[PDB]
Parts: sequence; structure tokens; C-alpha cells
Amino acid sequence: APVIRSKTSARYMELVGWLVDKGITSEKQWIQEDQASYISFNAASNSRSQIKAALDNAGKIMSLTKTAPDYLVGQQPVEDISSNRIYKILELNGYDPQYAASVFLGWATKKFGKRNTIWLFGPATTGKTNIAEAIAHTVPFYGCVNWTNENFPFNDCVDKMVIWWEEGKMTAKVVESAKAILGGSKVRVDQKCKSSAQIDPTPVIVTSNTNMCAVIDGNSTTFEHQQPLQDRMFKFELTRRLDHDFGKVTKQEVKDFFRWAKDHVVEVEHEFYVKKG
Amino acid sequence: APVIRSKTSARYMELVGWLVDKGITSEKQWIQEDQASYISFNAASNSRSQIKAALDNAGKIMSLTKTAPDYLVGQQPVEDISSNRIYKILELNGYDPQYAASVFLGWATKKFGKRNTIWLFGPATTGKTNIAEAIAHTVPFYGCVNWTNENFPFNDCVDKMVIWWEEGKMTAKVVESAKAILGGSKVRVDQKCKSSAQIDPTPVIVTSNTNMCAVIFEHQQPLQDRMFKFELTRRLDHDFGKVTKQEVKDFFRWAKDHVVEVEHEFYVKKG
Amino acid sequence: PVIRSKTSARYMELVGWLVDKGITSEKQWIQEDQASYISFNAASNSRSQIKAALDNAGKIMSLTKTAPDYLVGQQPVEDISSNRIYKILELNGYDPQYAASVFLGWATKKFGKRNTIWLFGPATTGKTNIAEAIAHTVPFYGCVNWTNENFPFNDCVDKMVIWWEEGKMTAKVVESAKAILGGSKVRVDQKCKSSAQIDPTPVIVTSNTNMCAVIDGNSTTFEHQQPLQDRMFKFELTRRLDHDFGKVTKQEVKDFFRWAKDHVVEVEHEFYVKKGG
Amino acid sequence: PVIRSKTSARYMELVGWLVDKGITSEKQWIQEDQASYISFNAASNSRSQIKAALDNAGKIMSLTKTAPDYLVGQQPVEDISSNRIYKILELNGYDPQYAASVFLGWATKKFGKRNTIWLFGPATTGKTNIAEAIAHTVPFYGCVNWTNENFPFNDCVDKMVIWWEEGKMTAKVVESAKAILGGSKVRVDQKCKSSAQIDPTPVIVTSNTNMCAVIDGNSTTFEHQQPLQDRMFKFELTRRLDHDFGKVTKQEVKDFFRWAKDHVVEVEHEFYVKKGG
Amino acid sequence: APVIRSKTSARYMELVGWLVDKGITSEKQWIQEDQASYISFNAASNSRSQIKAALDNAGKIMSLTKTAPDYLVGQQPVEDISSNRIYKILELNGYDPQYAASVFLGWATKKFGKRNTIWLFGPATTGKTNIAEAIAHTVPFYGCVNWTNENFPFNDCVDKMVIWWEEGKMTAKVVESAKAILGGSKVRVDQKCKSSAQIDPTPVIVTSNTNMCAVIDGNSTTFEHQQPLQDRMFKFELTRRLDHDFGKVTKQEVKDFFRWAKDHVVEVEHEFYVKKGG
Amino acid sequence: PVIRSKTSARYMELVGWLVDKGITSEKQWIQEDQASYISFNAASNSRSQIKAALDNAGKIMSLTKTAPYLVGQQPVEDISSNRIYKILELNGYDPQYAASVFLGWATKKFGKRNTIWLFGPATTGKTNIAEAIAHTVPFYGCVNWTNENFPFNDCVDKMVIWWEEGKMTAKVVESAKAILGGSKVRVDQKCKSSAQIDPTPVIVTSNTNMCAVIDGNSTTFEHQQPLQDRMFKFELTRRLDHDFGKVTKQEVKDFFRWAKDHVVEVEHEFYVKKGG
Amino acid sequence: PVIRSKTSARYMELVGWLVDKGITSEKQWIQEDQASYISFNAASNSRSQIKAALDNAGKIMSLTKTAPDYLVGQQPVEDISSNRIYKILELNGYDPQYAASVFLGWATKKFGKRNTIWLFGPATTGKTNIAEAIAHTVPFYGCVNWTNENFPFNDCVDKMVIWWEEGKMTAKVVESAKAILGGSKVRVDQKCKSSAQIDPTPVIVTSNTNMCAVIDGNSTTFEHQQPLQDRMFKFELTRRLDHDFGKVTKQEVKDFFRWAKDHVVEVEHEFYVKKGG
DNA sequence: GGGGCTCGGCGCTC
DNA sequence: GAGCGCCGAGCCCC
Ligand SMILES: Nc1ncnc2c1ncn2[C@@H]1O[C@H](COP(=O)(O)OP(=O)(O)OP(O)(O)=S)[C@@H](O)[C@H]1O
Ligand SMILES: Nc1ncnc2c1ncn2[C@@H]1O[C@H](COP(=O)(O)OP(=O)(O)OP(O)(O)=S)[C@@H](O)[C@H]1O
Ligand SMILES: [Mg+2]
Ligand SMILES: [Mg+2]
Repeated sequence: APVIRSKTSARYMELVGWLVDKGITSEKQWIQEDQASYISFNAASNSRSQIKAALDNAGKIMSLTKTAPDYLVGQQPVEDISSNRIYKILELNGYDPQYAASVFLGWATKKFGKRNTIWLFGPATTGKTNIAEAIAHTVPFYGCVNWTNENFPFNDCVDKMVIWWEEGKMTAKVVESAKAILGGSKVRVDQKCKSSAQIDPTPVIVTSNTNMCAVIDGNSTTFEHQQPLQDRMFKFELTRRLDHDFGKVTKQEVKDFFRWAKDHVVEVEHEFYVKKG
Repeated sequence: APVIRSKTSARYMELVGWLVDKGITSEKQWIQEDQASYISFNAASNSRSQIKAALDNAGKIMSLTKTAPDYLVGQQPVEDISSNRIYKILELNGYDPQYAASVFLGWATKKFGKRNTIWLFGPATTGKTNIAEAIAHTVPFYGCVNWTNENFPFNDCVDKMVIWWEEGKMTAKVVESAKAILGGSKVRVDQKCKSSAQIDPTPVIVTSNTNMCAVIFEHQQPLQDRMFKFELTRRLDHDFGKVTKQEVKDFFRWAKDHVVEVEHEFYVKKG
Repeated sequence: PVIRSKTSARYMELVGWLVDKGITSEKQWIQEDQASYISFNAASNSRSQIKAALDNAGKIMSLTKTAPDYLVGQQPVEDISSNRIYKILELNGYDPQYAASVFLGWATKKFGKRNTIWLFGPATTGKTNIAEAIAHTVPFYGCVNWTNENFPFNDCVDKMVIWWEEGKMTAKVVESAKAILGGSKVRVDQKCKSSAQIDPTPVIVTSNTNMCAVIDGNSTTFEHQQPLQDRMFKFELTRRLDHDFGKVTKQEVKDFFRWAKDHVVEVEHEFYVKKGG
Repeated sequence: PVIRSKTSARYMELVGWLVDKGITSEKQWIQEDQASYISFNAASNSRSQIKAALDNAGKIMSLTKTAPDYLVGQQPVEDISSNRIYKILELNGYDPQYAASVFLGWATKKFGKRNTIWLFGPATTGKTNIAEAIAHTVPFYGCVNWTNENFPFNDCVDKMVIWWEEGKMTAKVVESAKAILGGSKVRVDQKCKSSAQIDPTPVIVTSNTNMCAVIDGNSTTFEHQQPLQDRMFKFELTRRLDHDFGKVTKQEVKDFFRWAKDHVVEVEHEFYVKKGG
Repeated sequence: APVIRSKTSARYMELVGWLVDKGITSEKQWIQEDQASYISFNAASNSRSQIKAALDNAGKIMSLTKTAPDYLVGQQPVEDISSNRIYKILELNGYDPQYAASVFLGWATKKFGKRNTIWLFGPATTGKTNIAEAIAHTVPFYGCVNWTNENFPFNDCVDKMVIWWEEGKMTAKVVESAKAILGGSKVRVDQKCKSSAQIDPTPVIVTSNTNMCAVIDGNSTTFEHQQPLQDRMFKFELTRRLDHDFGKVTKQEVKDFFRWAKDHVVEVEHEFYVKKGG
Repeated sequence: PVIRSKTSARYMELVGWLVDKGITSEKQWIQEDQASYISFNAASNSRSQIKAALDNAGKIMSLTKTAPYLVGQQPVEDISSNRIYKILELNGYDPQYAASVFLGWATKKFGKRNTIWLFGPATTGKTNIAEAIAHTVPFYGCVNWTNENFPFNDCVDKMVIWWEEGKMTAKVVESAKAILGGSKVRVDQKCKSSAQIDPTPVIVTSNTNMCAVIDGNSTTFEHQQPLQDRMFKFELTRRLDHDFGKVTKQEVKDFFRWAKDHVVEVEHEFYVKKGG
Repeated sequence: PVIRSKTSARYMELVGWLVDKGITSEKQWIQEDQASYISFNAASNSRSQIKAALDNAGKIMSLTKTAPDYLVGQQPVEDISSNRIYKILELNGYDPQYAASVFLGWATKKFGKRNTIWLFGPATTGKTNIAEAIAHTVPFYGCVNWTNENFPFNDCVDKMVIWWEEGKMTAKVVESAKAILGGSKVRVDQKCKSSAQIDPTPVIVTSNTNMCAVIDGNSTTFEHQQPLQDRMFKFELTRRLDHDFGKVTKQEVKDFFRWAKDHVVEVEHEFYVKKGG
């Protein structure tokens, strides 16, 4: 393994070591942590691209040493779980907190195999986007499926940890790729103006107001892809309209909820409609 | 053949040797095998392009010694088969194990000619992507026909050993091009932001839940004459595990020692 | 004017070596001497020099020989009844002497406006076998890009034989095609090049769907029938070859074309090749 | 990971200066010191440094600075009578040392839910003179486009102060305004952009009308008066200003705060302000 | 603040100062003022971008952050102003040369408050086109009120050191906005394909052969806004016709005129019609 | 602000050269000197230098030079050998009278009579005279009267304008009376903002009466006198020989050079007095 | 002004060489010398000098050299019995010397309005073998592209010879067609370019029908035949050539158009070329 | 759905 | 290395 030993090489190695230690995975965090370093590294033209390269290398080295559970699950219990917004929404909706929390934990770790996405389906103003945002932002680098663009939808989901599909239906053009990335199957997807890369199994969380198991194409809907999708989804149907002035789901709430999940884990039947009784 | 002799050329010849001798083909594998090596080569633009050049050259060098049959057949015997998972998948549906195994083995060596594509077709949760992914990852290089991007579909199938068309449907924009790769025909395909390149014959696995020998029917006969068809129809359980990267080798290697003549046909005969 | 420097000496040695060995693509270059390719890829001027060397060597070989030099053979044929092209053309009916004369004429650019041979027939009859044998008997051969629309006839520039594998005559490229398939000069697009030009070269189409009927969206306009038929001969193959029949090796192509030059006979300018003997 | 060099030192000094002056775009730089702008904008190595420096100044100021930093002046003030707003306070009775103390607590967010200001009085009463000066002072300032019902608070994101000129309250934005007017974190919809969170930003309002009255079509309701009376102060500037008093210069703003920080007095948490008897 | 000091920096500073001073907003004027400098700076690839950057900076620095009189009052004093055509144009129409010139200076300096306009009125070929052009072209940046375009009549009136309302015909749709501008009051105007911009107090000059006090609204004419309008403009009615060989006025002459004004100012009033020397 | 250096000095020399010899496109450069162009195109540095030199020279000659290049530098001892002289002499026009008028037309000396209308049948030297003189000055325009929308599109910043086979039309009569009147007038340009045309002497070769405004199937002479107050008409009736040849750029310069040395008074008449 | 160094001298030598041997594309460069071309691709400087050299040589030729300057070869001609054009002409009824003289006049622009020569006759008569021989014997040439009705002559600008290979004449460009065929300047519209003037250039036409036919929508009118026949010296190929007749080499064309000048004969301006000595 | 529209990341050339 | 520039792949509007 040749190891370049120039001055630029030494500076770059030190920078990426510091970045991987301090968990910095974006400029914003850098400028929040050490202002002098960033201002200095923007003071030329060699280092301007070196910044982007360093951030990408830090992202790669973190993604290959820490998976989703490392960040999500917390390190201390809560000792009183009712203020958690997540628990209150999943309780008032009807599901019991134990089984609902076991399913979430078994979805961060991929213990469930093909079922690699949790589908939140509820009328407007129920919590879908809130929980999705919390679980998506609690990780270093998440991914959003650009459902508007139909020729390169999963373009930012290369080398990520948690994918989040915010809205939209399952068009007849993205069903073929969705069945691959939702199913946690290693494939090689198309990259804009570049060659293909590999998408390792990444858990997904889809929030929508309209059904995804019946593909929709313009003025016609299809049902041949209803079993293959329904066998790779959990379907949390959240109905009760969330009261006004309900606190933004704060990262610490997500960490504590998942920690309580790991504390009271209970086995969950491997089915589509998550048991609610 | 002028051999450039300098410092940079020697270092590059040292990097490509290390890459080939360690089976490294992608950056991720480079990081896993050695971290300081990769973190160094992103420093300057020279090395940043040298990384891509070295990976491509290592890929080419590995291919010009080997082929698919040299990776998919293990170096040790089986001594027990009923525990295997490809065997179980093929036995549940009724297919005689060794007949279909001979079909697979011949499909790997290109012994059948124009018919070098296995089409696994069946209802949901039957065991198609399992076998397909096991076979595709047992080999170092594998392509995947792009579903979207109907202008450069077969861009990732230029110098690969085993193609894997996942959840594919035959649209009229790919039929005329899929009539070349699925038949091992030596043709020059279009690449992106690069000059056209040549595709040597390559086996192809197709796993589709919908009929794939009909364009959406004038191309039914020419398409169903370059693919076998294994109609898997038994719903599996969730305890049934993944086809490990080592079970494929055991299956194909148990095949090489019990090969049987396979009747050239579109519908692989049950029983 | 001969630029005499060290780099010019290296380049001249490289091009002379390539022409003496017969390399026309990078893959063969590696396959002959790996050290050469790896070294000439190391540096930053590397890629430019490799691309220029390949293009220049191909140009030299193309100017120093033509299609008949490669296709025709220097040794005679003891008995042609074994060669598979003869059997393909005899099962269907065509008298092999007449068809051999037609093939030899098309190779040597001698029939004027009918500069192409069209093979058409139901599935598994023998089209692609003959086409690929002929195409690979010549060191250089082009192929039309089926899907790409912004650069359709790329890779057909300065080749010896053009091989349209399974093409369909789309309305986008009907004019440029009506000109390339006619032994004339056309203005074609290219990648990162300034509107290069196509020399008049033989073309061998092997589509199993009608090639003289243009398709417009979901419509088929027969307007362009006469312009296309007046510049192509047609071999209507019907018989169904069986497996374990083998592919036409290059030696067979050379032997057949040689057996033509020694037995040539006249042929009328007719779209439908005279079906009999 | 600090780049020590000449260009690095110059860039650090420049961006520190920029964040010190709150300069964001060039035009402001020109107005502050033209010679620096020129001297930088000559060579090709500097014409990119300027853009990068403006971007870095913007980011540093946004992510690590608040309004009271750019408002509170530096040099101590010996006289405040000459202060123009002071006169606009004394002339209209409002005790300067008290009425001035009102803003500072609003500047430093010391009044929590009462994190907004409303200047009251007829036209030609310096309201927009006291707003614009206390609306342009901060580096990034937002203006409430109450006329645009869809996106009234579009420009209030990533700011340090929010301007409301001739503000009129409508029932459609009353719920949105109360969150903004109360200094509470809230998310607003941006045109052609995702919803963004408006962090507590001391807002300023100028309207000769009554901000406690909600206008809904042809009906006006006071149901949100007290809710709107608990979120902001109110100064009635009856005395019209002379035609020669002019505007309020930035210096006349800052010096007032530097004087309003050295003469602090206890302020009340009431809706209205008290006038010096 | 930071200032870079290098060999290139000194030359660039000199160039931008020279540009802001001479009034060289664009290249072509650079050619017309010193061809040697342009033919020189165009030589290499390090100067062929220096030119464009210098022009951008100069246009910006001048158009903003500087006052219009700064290129209407010259430097070298004027001994004999009678030779100046304007002195002849005003003298020809019985306009006391010293009074109007004093009125001219005040209008440029905004000293005449809301009366921020000069309306050269009368038939054609009476100096109205000559003066306006000579004065409008004099300043670095100027615009022409596009009254014909109702949507954005004042699109090109932003950051214009002088506004020339050529053959103006004020309409009912622009009367309100015109009064604020004609009054020199800060007003926001809509720009085509751009956000609304504010027009700081900016002088005007109106040349027309129709009465501006009349509001043209379709087939009806109303003088309702007559009094406010006449409180925002002066009236230098020019009736005498000029000779065919009179010729155009030069910025050299215009400079002299407005320079003579500063040396021959006199007390002035704020009525609507300029008094003619009896 | 003067940048001085070897490159700057050579560039200034080249641009003085180009502005002196009236060069505005590469083709003309190869014609006047192929060796210079071949030499310059060698290095990758000088390509941009050539492009900049050509554009800058064109702009300079546009904005700081006048049309009377028509006057040569060296004196003309003999002018009898000039085709233009022979043409004018052959057409009953006194060489010192029509040359003097010609000169006053180049210098705009006539105020309003800004154009020289060449009249007569084909092959009488009209087109040659216009094509010869017009190709003399660096920049010149062609009146595209066939294009009603933008007939004077190519008449902006032109040292000389040509109206080849012109035909007055009602739509363009007002604009044409403005141009031929040597008066500044703004014209509409295709895909460009309206531009002003400064006074530019004009030369016309036609066989139709320009004083006859054409409007569909009707012809009106209402604009006769105003147009007749804007032209210096010439009637070239004699037919030229086949081997007469074109007028060389050296001849046109020689002709006007003789005129400058033999200036005589001219009368602003709609008909140039022939030599009795 | 003239730059002088070693680089300038080398480029001057190269451009002189190209203009002497009449080169306008790489292929010809390799044909006339190989070590020259291979040398100039080594470095990037040479690979950029090649394009400029070809452009400048092409220009200088199109400006200062005319059609006869290359059609009439530079070396003497001894035997004129063998030349393929000579044999073809003697195989129809034309005196070879007289036909050579008429072609020469068509080259040196001698017959005035009759500035075109027309190759008429049935298929397989060798129209291509002639036109493509002459048209290849001048540095540049163009092909009348009637498929582009907007700019049929867009490829016939600054050409020393023009090839009317195929396509009929449209009514919309009859005047321009007469101008081109009549050796008269004419401004033609160019695609994506300003109108360009086509100087008097000889034209060569290859037709199996009457090109005088003029298409006006659905109407084909011969009213323009007489104006055209006064503008064209026509040749009417009598019968079919032998397919083994060979190809008229460039050297054969040079020999023909050199022996023509050495033995010019008087011509008569009839529409047809006299069929005798 | 078929035309043009600029745009982005890259190469390549200086 | 700067920068420069181009260009194809890609994108959007009518
Ligand atoms: N990552 C995994 N972990 C555990 N089991 C897995 C995993 N991936 C697949 N399986 C098993 O694979 C079995 C069948 O899955 P698949 O092979 O994907 O079926 P399939 O035929 O491909 O379904 P489709 O809809 O046709 S793609 C399931 O019963 C799972 O137990
Ligand atoms: N930043 C925030 N501050 C305060 N409340 C918030 C914030 N973000 C979300 N909420 C609350 O989140 C609750 C539920 O919002 P959502 O989950 O977005 O409802 P939703 O309709 O399921 O989302 P959609 O349909 O995907 S837009 C609302 O009642 C808000 O009060
Ligand atoms: Mg699958
Ligand atoms: Mg085929």
C-alpha cells in the first residue's frame, strides 16, 4: 500500500483524523467548532477543493465504522417516559408502546431482513413528518429521495445511513428501483452525469398520505406490485389529529425513545399491519 | 512497447500491483484493506486522478486472466447438499436439483451459445433476488441494467463478468439493445461521456415478477430463444436465510461433478 | 517538417510498434504488454498520448489497406461446401455463386448506389452470425447507437464496415441514414469533435423488423420506401438453424469471399436478390 | 489544522473585519472603505478571495452572532441629548433613559415573550426613521411582507431583526405572527424553498393603526388584542417632526445603545410604556 | 480595513480613479478619450480582464456613492461665457442669463426642494432638445423616462444622476409616481424582470411641446393635478427658433455654463414660471 | 494609464497598421499580407492577440475616424489612366466637376444633399463605381430595402452606406428621407435595441426613379422634391466595354486624391451639370 | 508586422509545405508524409499547431488559388490513351481533346454564363466515378444539399468546385441557382450564420433525369430550362460501364486536365458539347 | 411530448 | 496549479 508522504499529504491526513475524531460531517459544524481552521482553509485555491475532499473522506470513513444504531440509541435511560412526544403519539394513536418501539429498533438494526421500511400513513397533521424529521436528522448524513425527478430519483442515497421519502406516490417509473432500495438489496444505481455506484442496504422511512402498494400511473392504477411492496413495509396508520402546539420532536426524545426500546425489547410478529390491540 | 521508467511510473506500477494482488476493485475496499493509503492519495489533484486510473487498470488486469466460472466454483468439495439453500429453493418448486444445476453450470461457462440468460420469474417472496444477488456478488465485477435513464441503459455492462437485470421490464427503448447483450453477441455499445466500447459475451440473470418476453408481441420468439425460464412459485418463510456467498460456490461445485445433458429449451422441464 | 525531439522519438516508436503489432484498442494493448499500458497511463500527459497514438495508428492502418484486402483470402479453397455461409445461403435457396458475387461486389464498393446488404428473416435464422463474422474479419467496424439520439451515428466515422445490428429506422436519423446507406458523404455529429464527416463505406443491416418503414411516435409512415430500397439488396432468410451448428469463424468468411472472386458472375441491380439458380 | 501563511493571514484578517462591520455584500464594503475594495479587486488571485470572503463572513455572522453584537456600539458617549431618536423620545415625552431601556431588553431578548416592538404615532413621526435605522443596522434584516398572504415572513429567516412597516394584522397570519411576535421558535413557508425555522428575533413594528385589531375581510376582531398586547411594547409618537430633522444615521443608532447600556434602569413587563411625567 | 499594496495594485487604483474622475463609464468612451490607453490595456491576457473588472468597479463606484453635480461643475474658471451657446439660448428667449444659471445650479443640487424639475417648453428647434441632451449626456449615468410603457415608465430612472423626460406626456397611470419623482421624493418603482427599487432624490429635465399640467386619460383630459405639478417644476418656455447652423452644445461648453453658475449665483425663488429679463 | 512593454509595443504597432490599411476581417488581412497572418498564428499566445487586435481596430476605426481613406496619401501625377475618370469623362461629366462633387459628398460638404444617385442602364459602371468606392472605406453598409421591417439594419456606424438597386417605398420613405438628409435618425435593428445613425454619405446604383415612392400597385411622386433635395444625381448612359475591368482600390484612392488637389466650386443642384 | 523565432520559422515552413502539396485534412497529410503527422501529435503544442496550420492553409488556398491551379497538373503528360476519363469520353462519341477543352473552360471560368457542366445518363454509367474524381482533384468542394431547402447551398461557400450530386431545384431558389450555375455572385442564407456571397464557382451535376425541372410546391415546371441550357454544357452518358472499369485516380484527373491545356481546342457555345473533333 | 435552455462537473490545456 | 474553457448529459417550457 503506497502512502504518499508530501507536506500536503501530512496536512490532509491530520485534517481528516481530526474531523473523524470530532464527528464533523459538514462545514456548518466545522465553523461552529473551530473558526480559525475553516477561515484559513478557504484562503487559497488549492485548499478550497481540499475542504470538499476532506469532508467526503470523513463521511466515507465514518459510514464504514458506525451504522445507524450508534447515533440513534442513547446512552442513558429516561426513568419517566410520558413526556416523549413519540410515545404520546404512538399511544394516543392506539398502538402499544412496547411493540411499536420493538419494531422501530428492529428496523434500525436490519434484524428483519427484507422488511426494511416503516410506512407512516395518516391524514394531514398527525405526526408523520415530525417523526420522520427527527429520525432523519439524528443521524450524521441522511438521504432524501427526490421523487420529483423521475430519471434519477435515488441519486443522493449512495453511501447513506437512513433514507427518508417525505411524500409522493409510487409512480410506474420508480417502482422498479423502489423495490430494490426499499428491500435492502445491494444494487448499483445510476448517477447523474457519472457512472454507477453501490447502494448498501439502508433502512428507509416513507411518510405519505396516499397508498404506495398500488402503483399509480396518470389516469390508471396498477395492482400487480401490491404483494411485493407489501412484503417489505411496516404500515403505521396514524389517525388522531395531533393537538395544536405540539413540540417539535427533539433529537434527545428520539434517542431516549430508542434507548427505552432497547431496554424493553419484545418480539414482533413479522407482518404488514403492525399489531395495535 | 515503450515502458516509461521514472519515479511516478514506478509508484503507479507498485500501486496497481498491490491493488490486483489484494482483489481491491472499489474505493471502499481500499479503505477497509488500508486506511492511511487511501487518505493519502486524495491530497493533490495528480493523485486524485491517479486513484481512478489505478482502479480501472486493476479492473482490466484482473479480467484478462479470469472469467465467471473461475470464481463461482469453489476449491473444496461439498460432502453434504441438503443443507444448501439454492438446492432447497430449486427442490421446493419441483425442479430436479442436478438438472437445473447443470443448466446453471453451463450458463456460467457460456456452453449454450445464444441462450446465455437465466430468467427467474415468479410471485412475490419466492427466492429470486436471493439467488441472483448471491451469484452476482460471488463474482468480483457485476453490472446492473439501469431501469431509468433509457438513453444509456447498458452503461454498466462493458467489461463485467456477470450482468444482473433486476426487476426489469422490456420497454421498446431497450428491446433492440437487450437483443444484443442477452445473446452474447459481440457488439459495440454506447457509453456516457466517452467513446463507444466493446462488450464481450457475458452471462445475464433476469429476475422479474412480470412477463419479460413481450414488449410494451412481435419480439416474443427472438427473445424466448435466448433465455432459460425457472418458474419459482413457492412462498418462502422469514426464517429461511440469505444465500450466503459461500453456498453459491458449493452449489456450482457440486454441479461440476454431477453434470447431466440439458435439453436445449426455453422452459426448463420440471421433474 | 519533422519535429525531432525526445518526446517525438518516443511517440514515433510507439506508433511504429502499434502498427507492427496490430493494436487498435486499449484492451489489446494491455493484452500484449501490460507494462506498456500501465506506464503510459501513469503520468498526466499519459491519456492524451494514448488516445492520440491509438487514433493515429488506426488512421495509418486504414489508409494502408482497405476492406477487400482483409476480407478476401490469399490461399484458395479446396472445397467450399463445408463453409457455413455456403450452407446458410443454400438452405434458404440462393445459388451460392450468385450470392457470392453479390457479397464480393458489396465489399469492393462496386455497385454504386446499392452499397448495403440487408439480411432479414424470422428469429434464429443466421443473420447475426454472418454479420458479426464479416464485421470482425475487418480490423475496424462501426455500429449504430440504437438508443442515443444526440449522437446517433457516432463510431461510424472513418471505419471500414458499418454494421447496423438490429436497427429500426427512426424519423430522427432517416436523412443521414438515407445518405450513409447510399455510398455518399454526410455530416454527422460526434463526441467532443467538430462535426466530422463520414466516408462512403459498406453497410450490413441485420434487423428482423422492417427497415424501410419509418416510425413516428405511434405511427408508421411509408413515405420513405423508394429512397431506402433503391440502395440496398435484400436477403430473405427463413429456414431455422438448429443449435450445435456453430458460428462462422473468420477463416470461413475469408474462404467464402475468396471463392467468390474466383467464380464471380453478373447480377442485376434489384432490391430482391434473384432467389434461385 | 491551521494554515499559517501570508494569504491565510490576510484572509483571516479580512473576514474578521467583515464580521466586525457586519458587511455582507460588496456595495456595503464600497460604502465603508472603497480603497480596500479596489486594492483587493485587481489580480486574479484576489477576485475569488473577495467572493469567498463575503460568503464566509455571511456564514460566520449567521451561525455565531446575534443582533445585540452589531447594535451595541463600542465607544462611550458623553452626550445623548443630541441623539436624534432620543429627541424623538424626549420630544414625545417617553422617558429616554427608560424608553431607551425598553429596546435593549428587547434587543438582548430580556423580555422573553415580549420580544417585539411597535412604534405608534401619525405619519412624519420618525417611526420608519426609527425602524429603517433599526432595520438596516443589523447585518441581515428581514421585512414582513404582510401584503403577501402566502409568504408574509419569507424574508424573516436567517436574520437578526425583522421589520414591519405600516403593519396591518390579518386573521390568516395572526397565528403565525403571534409565534413570531412572541419570540418563540416557529417554522414558516418560504417561496420556492422548504419551510425554515425563525429563531427568536427581536421584531420591530411601525403602524399608525392599532396592531391589536385583527382585520378579516370586512370585519375587525379584537379577540387577539391581549395576546398581541403581551408580546410587544408600544410608543405613541404624537409630535410630528420638522422638515429639517432628517433621517437617523447608523452612528446615531449605535451610540444610543452604547448610552442605553451604560444608563440601564429597571423596566416593567407591561404592554404599554410609561411617559415621563 | 485591509488594502493590498503591489505593483499591479497601484496601477489598478490609478486606473479606477482616472475612470471615476473623467466620467469614462464604458470602453468606447475610453477610446474616444485616450486611444493609447485602450490599445495598450488590450494587449495581454492579464489586462484583457483587468479592463472589464475596472469598468465594473468604476461604473458601480461612480453611479452610486457620488452626487450628480460632481460632473456638472467644472474646474477651470470661465472668463467669457457669452460664447457659450446656452448663454445665447437663454438670452435669446429673454431669460436673464444669471438668474436661470442660478436656477440651473439649484435644480442640480436639489436646493429647490420639491421643485425638482426643469421643463423646457415650446415647439421643436428652440434649444429644448439641444440643452436637455447636452445636460443629460453630461452626467455619468442618465435615463430617459419611457412614458410610452405604462408598466415600467421609470425602469431606467434608478441610480440615474440625471433623468431626461424626452417629449413627456404624463398619463393618469403615472401622475402619482411622477409627482414623487418630479418632487424629488424617495419612491419605490417597479423594474422589468427585477425587484422594486427606490429612486433617491434625483433631478429631472423635461422637454416637450405639450402642457405637462394636463392629465391624458384616454379621450379625456383633466387638470386636477395641475397645482401640485406646478409646485414641483420650473418652466423655461423657449419659443424662439434656432438657426440651422447653430450646432449642438458640447459637454465642454455645458461644464463652462454650470461652472459659470457657481461663480455667478444669485438669489432665486420657487414659483412655477421663470421670470424673463425685462 | 499607459501599459508599455514589448508585447504592448508590438500590439500598438499592429493596431496602428490595421487602422491605417483599413482591415476589418481576416480575409482582408491575408489579401493585404498572408505572411503576417501566417507568422502570427504560430504560437498559442498570438491567437487571442489577433482576435483582440481585429475587434479593437474595427471599433477604433468606427468611433474615431471618418470616411474621407477615400483620399490617397501620395500625389497623383496622371489621372487620365483612371477608369473612374474615363467613365465620368465618357458620360459628359467634367472630371474636375464630378470629382469635386464626389469630394464634397465624401466630406458631407453639401449639408443635406447627402447621397450620390448613380443612374443609367446596366453595365454602365454604376455598380462598379459604387462597388469600387464602397469597398474602399473600411466599414460600409448595404441598404436591405427588400426587408421592410429592418431595411437600414446594416446602416449603423457605417462610414459609407450603399443602396444597391434601391427602390423607394412608402414605408421607408420617411426614414430614407431622414438618412439621405444627412440627419441623425434612430432605426430598428433585428434582435437589438434601436440605434442612431450619424450623418453618413450615401451612394446609390439604380435604374429606377427614386423620386417615385412605390406603395403596392400605386406610385406617388409626393416625396419627389424633398428627395431631390437630398441627392447628387448622375446619369451614366454609355455602355462600358467587356474588357473594361473593375476599378482597383488603388484607383479610387488615386481619383479622390486628384480631386483634393483640384477642388472647384460645386452647385447644390439636383442635376450635376455635364461638361459641354 | 512579423514575428520571428524558431517556432515562427517552423510554422512558416509548414504552411508553405501544405499550400504547395495542397492539403486540407489530416488523411492527406499522412498520405503525402507520415513521419510529419506522427511527429506533430507528441506534445500538446504540436497537437494545437496542427489545427491552426490546416485552417490557415485552407484559407490561403481558398483566397489566392483558383480551380485551374490544381486541376491542370504540374508535371507533363505523355500518354493520354489510358486515362479512365479519356476512355469513357471516347466511349460515348466525344472527341477526347474537345471534351477536355470544354471541361478546361468550365474550370478556368471561360464560357461566361455557361458556368456549369452537367453529367446526365442512366444508372451505372459512372457519374460518380467522374464527379467524385474531379471534385476530389481540387482542395475544397461542396455538395448541393437540396434536403435543406432553407440553405441548399450552405456547403457551397468558398468552394473551388461544387457538386450537385442529387436533389431537384426548388422554385424559391431558382434565381440563386441561376446565379451559381451562371458564375454570378449571389448572397445565400446559411444555417445559423449570416448570408454569405457565393462567388462564381464551377458546378458539376450528376443526374439520371432532367435537372432543369423546377419544383414549385406540387408543380414541376420546365420554364427555366432555356435560361439554364444557355448556362450549362451538358454531357449525356450513352450506356452502362463495365463494373471492372476501375476508379479514376487523382493522378489520372491531373493528367487529363494537364494534357487539356497543352492541347486546348476551340469551343462553340452551343448548349450541347459538339460530338466530334 | 417535442423543441430548445442553461447548467455542472469534468478535462485539458496553458 | 488556476483558470479556463468546452461540452455532454441533463433539464424545462411551451
Ligand atoms: N437481508 C436479509 N436478511 C434476512 N433474510 C433475507 C434477507 N434478504 C432476503 N432474505 C430472505 O429472502 C427470502 C425471500 O426473499 P427474496 O429472494 O427477495 O424473494 P424475491 O423472490 O426476490 O421477492 P421479489 O418480490 O420477487 S424481489 C425471505 O424469506 C427472507 O427470509
Ligand atoms: N418547528 C416546529 N415548532 C413547533 N411545532 C412544530 C414544529 N415542527 C413541527 N411541529 C408540530 O408538528 C405537528 C405535526 O406536524 P406534521 O407532522 O408536519 O403533520 P403532517 O401533516 O403529518 O406532516 P405533513 O402532512 O407531511 S406536511 C404540528 O401540529 C406542529 O405544531
Ligand atoms: Mg428482488
Ligand atoms: Mg442479431
